[PDB]
Amino acid sequence: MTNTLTTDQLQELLQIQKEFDDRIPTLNLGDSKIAYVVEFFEWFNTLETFKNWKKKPGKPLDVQLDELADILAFGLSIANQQGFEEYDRDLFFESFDEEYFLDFPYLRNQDMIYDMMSEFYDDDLTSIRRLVIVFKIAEQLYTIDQLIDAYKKKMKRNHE
Amino acid sequence: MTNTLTTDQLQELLQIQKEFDDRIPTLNLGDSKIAYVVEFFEWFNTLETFKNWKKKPGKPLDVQLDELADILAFGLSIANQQGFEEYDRDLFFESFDEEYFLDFPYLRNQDMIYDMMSEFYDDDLTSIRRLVIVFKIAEQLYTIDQLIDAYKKKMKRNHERQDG
Ligand SMILES: O=c1ccn([C@H]2C[C@H](O)[C@@H](COP(=O)(O)NP(=O)(O)OP(=O)(O)O)O2)c(=O)[nH]1
Ligand SMILES: O=c1ccn([C@H]2C[C@H](O)[C@@H](COP(=O)(O)NP(=O)(O)OP(=O)(O)O)O2)c(=O)[nH]1
Ligand SMILES: [Mg+2]
Ligand SMILES: [Mg+2]
Ligand SMILES: [Mg+2]
Ligand SMILES: [Mg+2]
Repeated sequence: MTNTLTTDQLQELLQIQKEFDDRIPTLNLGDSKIAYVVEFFEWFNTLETFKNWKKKPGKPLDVQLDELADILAFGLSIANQQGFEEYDRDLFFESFDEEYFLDFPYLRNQDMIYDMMSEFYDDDLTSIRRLVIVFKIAEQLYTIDQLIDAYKKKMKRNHE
Repeated sequence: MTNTLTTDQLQELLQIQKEFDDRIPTLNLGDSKIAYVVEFFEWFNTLETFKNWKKKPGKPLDVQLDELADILAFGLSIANQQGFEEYDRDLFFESFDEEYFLDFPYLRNQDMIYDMMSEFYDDDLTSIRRLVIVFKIAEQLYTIDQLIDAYKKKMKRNHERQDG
């Protein structure tokens, strides 16, 4: 069952993020939104689907998951900063369950980056959507469990 | 060594890039365009204008210039792959000379990244424009000379990659 997300897991992740962000008095929503986008590209660079010049493209899994965990962190951070109640959690699991286009072949296509950019400059981009994106990448390319594991490791390192 | 770019310097850069890209039989325009965008973000990440949580934000200058050089390389690559004649060179220097918005305060504002993204998703984005962007960053935040220096170093290293 290593590739499903429960409401308890999501709430624990939000709490872990909140306790870290509590240490950062400059915490700023505009910056965290920019940070999400930059981390997304850092992650996309580890995937290397556009790097036709590599003999063996793709950085190591742990490196890919570490970068994916940085996206989650800002996604969780934006969620907490905006306020993320039960109704928001409900809508997240409904959006996740109803997402049919963010699958493996789509996410492996280097051109997906343009679609993502379009969503990233849209000022209506929601905190729910940002989380759906990162969790669907985890579900389809990795597992949710591996993302959560990598996130917990990274957050411990971030605390030091 | 003047923070200016001449037509001879630009033509040398294009020739350096062509000779490297000649070694890459999978050379692909869509991939190079994607690569330009990715390297732009790798470079923006070294600037750290959005990273309010850092005691001392901004990676070292050599790191920042190295990443800036990777953008130049794909910009030069896209130029050569599309064809870059005299008329293209003429129009580049006119665009560069006529660019008044891409200055230091604008480029230091984290929010510029959204403007850049909009330009990057536009399929009408030109090879000239991509070069204007990277050379204005060099001019305003660094010097053109430092970019060229960093690009030449990086291309030597890149030749050694394909060597082994
Ligand atoms: O407000 C914040 C800021 C940072 N962080 C954490 C999340 C993420 O794991 C990490 C990202 O911070 P940096 O971008 O500064 N370090 P990174 O490991 O990404 O290296 P680089 O900056 O070289 O890409 O810090 C937060 O959780 N909240
Ligand atoms: O067609 C090409 C391919 C690569 N290059 C050069 C430009 C740039 O300096 C470098 C980019 O390739 P990589 O992304 O593999 N090197 P980097 O260490 O920057 O990548 P990463 O940080 O993702 O490991 O190789 C070209 O000039 N033309
Ligand atoms: Mg980072
Ligand atoms: Mg990162
Ligand atoms: Mg790179
Ligand atoms: Mg690079």
